Amino acid sequence: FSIPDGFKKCKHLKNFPLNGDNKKKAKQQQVWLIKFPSNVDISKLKSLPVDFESSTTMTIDKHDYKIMDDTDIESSLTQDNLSNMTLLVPSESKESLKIASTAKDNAPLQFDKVFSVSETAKIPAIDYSKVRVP
Amino acid sequence: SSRHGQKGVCSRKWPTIDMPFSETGIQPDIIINPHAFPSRMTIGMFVESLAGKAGAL
Amino acid sequence: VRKLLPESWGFLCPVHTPDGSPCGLLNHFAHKCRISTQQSDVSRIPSILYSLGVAPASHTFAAGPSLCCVQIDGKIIGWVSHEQGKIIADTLRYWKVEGKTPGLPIDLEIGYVPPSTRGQYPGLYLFGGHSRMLRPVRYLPLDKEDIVGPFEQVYMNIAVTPQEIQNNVHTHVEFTPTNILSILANLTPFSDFNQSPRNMYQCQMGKQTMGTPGVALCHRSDNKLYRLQTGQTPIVKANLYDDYGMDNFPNGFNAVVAVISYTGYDMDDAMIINKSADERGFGYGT
Amino acid sequence: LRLTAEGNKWRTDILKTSVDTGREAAAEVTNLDKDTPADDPELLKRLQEILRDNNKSGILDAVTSSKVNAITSQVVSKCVPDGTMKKFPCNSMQAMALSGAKGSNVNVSQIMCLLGQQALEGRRVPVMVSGKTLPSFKPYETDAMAGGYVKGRFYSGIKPQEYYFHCMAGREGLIDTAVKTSRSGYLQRCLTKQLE
Amino acid sequence: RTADFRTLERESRFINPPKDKSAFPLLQEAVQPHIGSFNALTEGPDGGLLNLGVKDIGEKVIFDGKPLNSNSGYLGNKLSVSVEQVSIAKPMSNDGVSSAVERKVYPSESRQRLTSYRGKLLLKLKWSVNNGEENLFEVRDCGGLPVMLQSNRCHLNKMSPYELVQHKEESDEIGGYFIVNGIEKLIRMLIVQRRNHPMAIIRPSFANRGASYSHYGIQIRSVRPDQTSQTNVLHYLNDGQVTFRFSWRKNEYLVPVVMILKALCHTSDREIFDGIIGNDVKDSFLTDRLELLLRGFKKRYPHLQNRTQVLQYLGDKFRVVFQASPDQSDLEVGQEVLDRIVLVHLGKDGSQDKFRMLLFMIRKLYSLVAGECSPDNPDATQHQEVLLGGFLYGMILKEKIDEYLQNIIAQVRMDINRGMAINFKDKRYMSRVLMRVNENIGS
Amino acid sequence: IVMTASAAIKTPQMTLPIWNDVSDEQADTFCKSISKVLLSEVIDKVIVTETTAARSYVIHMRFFDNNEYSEEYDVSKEELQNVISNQFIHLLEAAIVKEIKKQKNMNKVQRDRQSAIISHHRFITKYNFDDESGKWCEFKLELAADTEKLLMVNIVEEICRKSIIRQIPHIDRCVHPEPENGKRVLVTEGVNFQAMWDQEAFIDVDGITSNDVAAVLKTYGVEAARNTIVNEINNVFSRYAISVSFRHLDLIADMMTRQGTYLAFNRQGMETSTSSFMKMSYE
Amino acid sequence: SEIEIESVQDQPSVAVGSFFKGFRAPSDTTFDLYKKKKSEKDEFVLHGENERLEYEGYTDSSSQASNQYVVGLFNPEKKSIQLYKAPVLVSKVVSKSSKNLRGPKI
Amino acid sequence: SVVGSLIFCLDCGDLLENPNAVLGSNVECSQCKAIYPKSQFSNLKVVTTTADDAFPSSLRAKKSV
Amino acid sequence: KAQKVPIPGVKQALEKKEGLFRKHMMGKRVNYAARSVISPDPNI
Amino acid sequence: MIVPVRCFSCGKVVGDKWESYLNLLQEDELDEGTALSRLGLKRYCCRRMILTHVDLIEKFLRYNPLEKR
Amino acid sequence: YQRLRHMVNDKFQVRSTGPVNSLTMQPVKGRKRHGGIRVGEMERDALIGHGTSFLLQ
RNA sequence: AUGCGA
Ligand SMILES: [Zn+2]
Ligand SMILES: [Zn+2]
Repeated sequence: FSIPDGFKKCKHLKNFPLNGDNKKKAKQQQVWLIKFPSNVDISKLKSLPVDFESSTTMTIDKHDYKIMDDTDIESSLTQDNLSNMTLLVPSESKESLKIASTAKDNAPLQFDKVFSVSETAKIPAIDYSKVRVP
Repeated sequence: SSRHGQKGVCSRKWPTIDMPFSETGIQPDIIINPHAFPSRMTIGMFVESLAGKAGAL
Repeated sequence: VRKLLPESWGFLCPVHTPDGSPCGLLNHFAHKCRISTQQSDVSRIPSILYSLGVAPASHTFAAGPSLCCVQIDGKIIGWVSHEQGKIIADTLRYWKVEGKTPGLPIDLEIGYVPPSTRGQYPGLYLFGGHSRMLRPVRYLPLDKEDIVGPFEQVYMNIAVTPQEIQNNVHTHVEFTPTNILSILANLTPFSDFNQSPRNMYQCQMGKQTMGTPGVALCHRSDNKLYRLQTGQTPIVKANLYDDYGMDNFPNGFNAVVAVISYTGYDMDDAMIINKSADERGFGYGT
Repeated sequence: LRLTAEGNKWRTDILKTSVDTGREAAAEVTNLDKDTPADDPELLKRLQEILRDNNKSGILDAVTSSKVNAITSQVVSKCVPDGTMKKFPCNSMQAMALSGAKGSNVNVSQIMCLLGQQALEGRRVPVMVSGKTLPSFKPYETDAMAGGYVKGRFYSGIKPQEYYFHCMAGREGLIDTAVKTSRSGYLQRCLTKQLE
Repeated sequence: RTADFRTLERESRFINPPKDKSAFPLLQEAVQPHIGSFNALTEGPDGGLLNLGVKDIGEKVIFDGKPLNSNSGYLGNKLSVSVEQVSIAKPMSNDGVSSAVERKVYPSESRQRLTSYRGKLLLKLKWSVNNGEENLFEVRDCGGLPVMLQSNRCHLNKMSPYELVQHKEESDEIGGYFIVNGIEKLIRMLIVQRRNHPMAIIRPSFANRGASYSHYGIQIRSVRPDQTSQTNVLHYLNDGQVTFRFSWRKNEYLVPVVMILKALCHTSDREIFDGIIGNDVKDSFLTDRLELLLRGFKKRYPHLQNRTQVLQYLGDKFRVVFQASPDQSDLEVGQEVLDRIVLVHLGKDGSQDKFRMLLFMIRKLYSLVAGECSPDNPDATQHQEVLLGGFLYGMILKEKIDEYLQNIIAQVRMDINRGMAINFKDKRYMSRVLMRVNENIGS
Repeated sequence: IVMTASAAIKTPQMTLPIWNDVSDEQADTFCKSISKVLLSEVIDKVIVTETTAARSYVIHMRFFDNNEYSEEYDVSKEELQNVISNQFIHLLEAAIVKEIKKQKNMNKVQRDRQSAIISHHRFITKYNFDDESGKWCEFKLELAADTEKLLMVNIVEEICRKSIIRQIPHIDRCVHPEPENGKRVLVTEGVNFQAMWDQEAFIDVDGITSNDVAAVLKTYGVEAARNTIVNEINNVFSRYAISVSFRHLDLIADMMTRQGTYLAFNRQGMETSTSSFMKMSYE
Repeated sequence: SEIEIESVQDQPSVAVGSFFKGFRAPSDTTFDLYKKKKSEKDEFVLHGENERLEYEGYTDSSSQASNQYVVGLFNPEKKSIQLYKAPVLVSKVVSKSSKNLRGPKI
Repeated sequence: SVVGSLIFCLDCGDLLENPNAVLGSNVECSQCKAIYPKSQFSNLKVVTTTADDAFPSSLRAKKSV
Repeated sequence: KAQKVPIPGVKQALEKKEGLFRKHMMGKRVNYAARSVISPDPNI
Repeated sequence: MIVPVRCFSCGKVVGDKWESYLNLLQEDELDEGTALSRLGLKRYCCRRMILTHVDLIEKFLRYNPLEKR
Repeated sequence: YQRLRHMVNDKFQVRSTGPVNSLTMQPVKGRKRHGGIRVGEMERDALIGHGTSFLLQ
C-alpha cells in the first residue's frame, strides 16, 4: 500500500529500554503525556515543571504559561483500562509498531501522567477608581 | 401632534382678537387643554415647553 | 411572541413598535446596532485555541455537560474544563480588544455559557459568520470599544453608566444609554419623561407624519407626496438630531403653545390654532 | 407638579427603605434566615431553584410585590398633598384628579412620587436563564428595582433600566388593548342573534 | 451649549453641498446593513456569494438514452450541464435595437420613467458533454435583475454628494431600495433561528408528529457558505428511539439517527457509545436509552453490516427523488445526500466533524430528555439572527438558476422523448434549447 | 357559559357550607380527609435494579415516613399494602404486558403475602415490605430473556401517578379558604354531590353550590341550573365590580333554559329555534 | 520541587492512536508506519491489517498543524525522561463485511 | 466489552447479541467473529433509579428546602 | 366538492363568512348617508 | 421653504432680517442672541421665527431644470 | 408641532345618490367612488334595540 | 386582500 505518494516508508526506529531499569512491579517507572501547541519548540526546553502536580506554571522563553494536568478519561482511577490513548511502541527501524505492555497479559497500558500546556494571559484588572467617575 | 404622541384635530381657527393675549403682547399659535396631560402623563411635553421657551429667549 | 424580552437590550428598540395587530411582531433595531455581513479569521482560531489548552476533538474523546465544549460556527473543535471555559472566555476577550491576535477579529462573538444547575446547556460557542446582530459596548479592562452580540450579552455584566459600575462585576459599560434606543426614540425630546405608550404613539406620528419628503420632488412622480413648505428645526432636540441629520428634512415647526382650557372647543382631542396665524401661513402644506 | 423640600425629604427617606425590602423578601420566600447575605452560596442555589420553577418564581414575584407595593402605598400616603409644592385650590393636577376631570390619584402619584412596581401578565419582571433581568444586573440581583421596582418619577425622570420596564408594561398594555376588543365581537353577535 | 445650532455650517452645506463625503455618516451607515447584504452577492470570496450559490447547485445531468448499439444502457452519452459564473452589469440602455453603444442608466431615469431600474444578468454557462467529451461556454443574458440602489452594482454606489446632486438625487440618498416599475420597494428584514447551532426545544408539534413522539427535540438550522439554509430537527420518540428529520422538496422525512451515524463514517457501536457518554459512564439513563437505540437499530437492519451498505440503502431509497439515478449508484446518491442534508453548514468532507457535531446533538438531546439542562427559547433575541433581504435575494437567485437548469433538462427530455432529432454536440441544439426555454429570470 | 354551555368546565368547583357546629379544626381535618391521594404523591425514591436468564427487576421503593405521609395525607402503610398488592401491581403488570405487545424479615405471614400477590399477579416473584414503617417496598420481578428491554423507571413512574390512596370520583381537592362575607365553606376542585351527601355530618347539604351549570342541571334540576347560571355570571361581573341589572341575566338564563336544559347560544342551540331564516343568517 | 529533564529524543519512534473503548487487537497485529515530508513538516499515516479487518489511521490535520504532541518516559530513580514524538491517530478498522456492496442500483 | 447492560464485540466494538438470549455456548459478532456465550458470561445488572421528578408533592416540598 | 383557488360556486355564495346575507342583506350600504371627522361644539 | 414674511404668532415683519442676520453671524461673528437683539426680534414669537428657520430653498434651488449642467 | 398627513378632514363623504352594484342594486363602495357607508349587522341589531323598526326598514 | 383612522 504505502499510499499517497506524499508519504514515505519508515527506515529509522528505536529500541525501547522498557526493562534496562525496570523490575517486575518494582521500579515505579512512568511515562508522561504533555500536549504542546505547535507554536512551542519542545526541543529547546531544559526541564519541565510538570512535577508541580498542580502548580504547573511554566516558563517558555521567559513567557509564563500554565500547564493544565488531567487525571481521568485516559488515566481514570475508575475503570480497568479506561483509556483509548493507545501507545504504539517500535523496536527497530526494520519493525512495525507494538502495543505497549508490562508483561504478556494482552495489556494496553496507560500514561502515568498527562499534561497540557495552556496559554496564559495578562487579563489585567479594570482600574475602578478611574473609570467609575460620577 | 406634538413630539409626544398627543395627537388632536384643530377644532376651530380662533380669530386672533379672540385669543387670549399675554402681557408680553402675544397670543399663542396653538392652545392645548391641560386635562389631556393627567391621563397621558406627557410631562416630557411640559419640559419641552419650558426648554423651548428658554432656548428661544 | 409579542412579549418584550430583555434579550433585546441594545439590539432592538423597546419603543419602536407599531401599536395594534403588528405590535411586537415589527421590531426596530437600536440606533447603534450593526449586522454582520461577512465572516473572518475562523482559520486561526483553532490555532490559538490549541495554544490556550483546548484538547483536539479527535483526541479529547470525552463529551458531556460535565465538560466545556469549544465550538466555532457549529464546528466543535475541542473540550476543556469549565474553569478553563472561563479562563478562555476572558483571555480571549482580552485578545479581542487587543490588536495582537490577527486570527481574532474584534467582532467575533464569544458565546460563553457557564455550568448551571438545569441551566443553559454549557459551552463556548464562538460565532463569526454573517447575519449576526452586533452592537458596541465599552470594554473596561482595555477601556476600549468591544462588539457584543445578543448571545453573549445575556451573561455579560454591562454597567449602564460608569458611576453605576459595580466592583468585580461589569466587564463592559454602555457607551451611551441612548445606544439602546432606536432612531425615533432618540429623536423624541425627553421621551424618557413620558408614559412609554405615548412615546410609541410619538413614533407613530413621526412615522405617519406629513413632512419634507425630499428636494428632488421635481424629479419624482409619486401617487402622493406631502411637502410642508414652512419647515423649521426644533429648538429642543437630541444631539442625534444633528448626528442623524434630520435637520435636512424638517417635519414640523416650533409653535407658541398655551396649555389652557379656555375656549370650550379645547377638550379631549380638540385644539385651537390662531386663525391669523394660519393666515400668516402657519402649517401650510401641499 | 413640584413637591416641597419636605415632601422630597420624606419621599427620599422612605425610598431609602426598599434596599432591605428586596432581599428580606427574597429570603422570606426562600424561607432562609434573616439578613442572609445577598451573596450566600446557598441563597444563590435556592434562587436558582426558584428560577427553574415557574410556580416558585411566581410566588417570589408576588411576595416581593406585596412588600414593595406596601412601600409605594406608604410613600404616597406620606408625601401626598402633604408634600406638594402648591396645594389644592391652586394645584391643578390635584384639582383634576380629585374632581375626576381626568386622571386618578395613581397618575398624580406616578408623576410626583414614583412609578412603582411594574408587573406583567399578573407578575413582576421576566428573568433571563442567566438569572438576570437586565445585562446590568448580576444574576439574582436582590434589588427591588432589579425586580422592576422603579423609584424614579416622571417629574424627575426614570433611570434607563427603569425605562426598559415601563416600556414592558406599556407594551403589554397595548397588546391586551388591541386583542381585548376582538374577543368581544363574537360574544356580542353570538347571543345577539338569539335574543333579537 | 449642548445641542447648539449648526447654522453657518448648515447653510454652507445647503449652498455648497459636499463634493467628497456626505455628512451624517450615521445616516449612510444605518442602511449599511442592507447595502453590504446586496454587495455580498457580487463581491467577496471567490467572486461573492452568488458564485458560491452556483457552486452549490452543482450539475444537472441528462442521458440521451445514448443509443449506441453497457453501450446500450450504460449511457446514451452523458451530458452534465452546470453554471460556472454569474455576472451582473450596471443598468445600461441601448437606443432602438442593440447595434448601438449603451449608456449608463440612472435612477432618476427609472423614477421619471416610472419603471424598473434593471441590470442585465449574465452567467457563464458550462455545457459539459460526456463527462468531458465536450466543453461549451455561454454567457447568457437572464433578463433585467432589479439592482439595489447605491449597491456595488448601482452607478450611485460611488458618487460623491456633489455628483449626487449632479444626478438629480437627494444629496444624501441612502439607497438600499429598489425601483421596480417606478415603485420603491425593499425586502423586509427577517428574524430567523440563529444559524448552525443546536437549539433544544420542547414543542407540542413534536408530539403531534405521531405516536411515540415526545415534546423534546433539537433544531439546528444549518446554513451553507452561500447562506442558503437547511433545517435539521432531531426527535426523541417515547420509545427511546431517536429519529433524524429533514426536509427536501418541502416534504418532511424521518430516518433513524443511528443510520445517519453509521452513514457519516464507518465506526463501531463502541465508537458511538464512546462518542456520547465518554467519562460519564454512570448514566444508567443514558446507558439504557443507548442500548435501546443501538440494539433497536441492530434489530431492524441486521444486514446493514457496514457503512457502504447503508449508503446504498439511503441512495437507493431516495434515488427515485434525488434525480441522480440515470448516472449515479446508490453509493453516489447516498453520499450526495449526506453532503446535501446533514449539517451542510459544515460542508463537504466535514463528515467526521459533522459526525462529532451530531454526537454533540445527541448528547444535548439526552440532556434535555433527562432534564439535566434547561430548554432554549427560539423566540429570545438571544437565540436569533437576521435574514437580510439581499441574502434572500441570493437564495432566490440560486433557486431560480437551479430551476432554470431544470427547465433545460426538461427541454432535452421532451426532445429526446419526441424526436431524438439532435445530438448533445450540435451547437444548433445548444442555441435551440436555449432558444426554446425562456430564460430572462430577471423578469 | 353563555356561548358554548360546555358541560366540562375548566375550573369545576362545588361550594360546601360547613355547619355552624363544625369546628374550624374539624373542618380542616375534613378538608384533608376528602382530598384524593395518588400513589405517586407518597413516593420518595424508586431504585430499580434490573439484573439479567430471567430478566429480573428488583424494584426497591424507598417511601417517606409512615407518619409523614400519614400526617400530610391521613393514610397508613396498610392502605399502601392494599393499594400496592391490588392496584399498583395489577396495573403495572398490565402495562408490562402492553410493553410486550409493543415488542412483538420475610416472615411466614409476609411469605403468605408475597405468595398470595404472586398468585394474583403473574410477573412478581418476591415481596419484601417495610412493615416497620412502610419506608420501602421491595418485590422481585423475573422476566424471560425474550423480554428484551423496557424503561422500567418510566413504567413505574407512570403507574405511580395513576394509583390513588383516596379518590372521590371526579373530585380533586377540598380547601379551607378563609370565610368572608358569608358562611364558613370549603371549595372543592371537582363536582360530585352524591359524595358530599355522605359527608352530611359536616356540610349543610341544603347550602351546597357549584360553578358547574351542567352538573347542577343533572342533579338538582332546571331551577337550580337556572339559579346557578344567573349567580355564576353575576359573580363574573362582580369580579369586575360592574353593575348589571339582574333582569337581564335572569332573562338570558331563561333563554338558555327555554327547553329545560343548558341550551347554548351557538348554532347548536339555535337549531331548535323555529325560524329557519334566523338559522340561515348565522352559520 | 520540580523534575528536571536529562535528555531529549526528537525523532519518530513511538506513536499514539485513539480508538474505541475496548481496543485489544491480535496478540501479533503489526503496525506499518508511514512518513510525509511536506515542505518543512511531516504528516504521518499508519496502516495495519488483521485476520478479518484492516486498521488505517491518519492525523487530524487542522489540529495536527496547530498543535504538536510530545511524549517522555520518566524514571523516578533516574529523574530522566526519554522523549518521543508521537502522532495521535484516530483509526477505524473495516472488515470484509464492510467490503460488500450491492449493484450500483436495484 | 460489556458495559452496564451493553456488551460490545471485543474485536470490532459492535454491541454483540446478548448472551442472555443466545441459542449457544457464547456469541459471535455480525461484524467481527468473537465468541460470546462461551467466554465471559457476564452478570448483567443495573441500578436504575427514579429521576427525582415523577413525584412532586407537598411532602416533597417540605423535603425540598 | 371538486378536484387550487378555484372560482367560487353558489354555496361559497351568500353564506360561509360575511357573504351576501351577512354582507349585503343583514347589513348593506345605504343612500342618504355621510361620514365625517367629528368636532366638538358647546354652542350647539 | 423660505424665511416667513411675518412671525405667525406676533405679526412683525421678519423677512427683512434674514440676510443681515446671516451676515451678522458671518460678518459680525455675533451670537444668535445678540444678533437678534440688534435685529429687534425682542419677542420670542419673533425670536423663534428666525432662530428656527431652515432656508431649505438653497437645497431646492440646485435642482433647477432650466439651465444646463 | 407636526402636521400629520392624515387629514381625515379630507375623508369626509356624502352620498344621497349614486351607482349601485348590478348584483344587488345596492349602494356601491368608496368615498372616491361615491360609495355608500355600510349599515352593518351591529347597526341593524342596534336599531332594533331602539324600537325604531320604521327606521330600520 | 394590505395597510390605515383606531
Ligand atoms: Zn463484534
Ligand atoms: Zn414674532
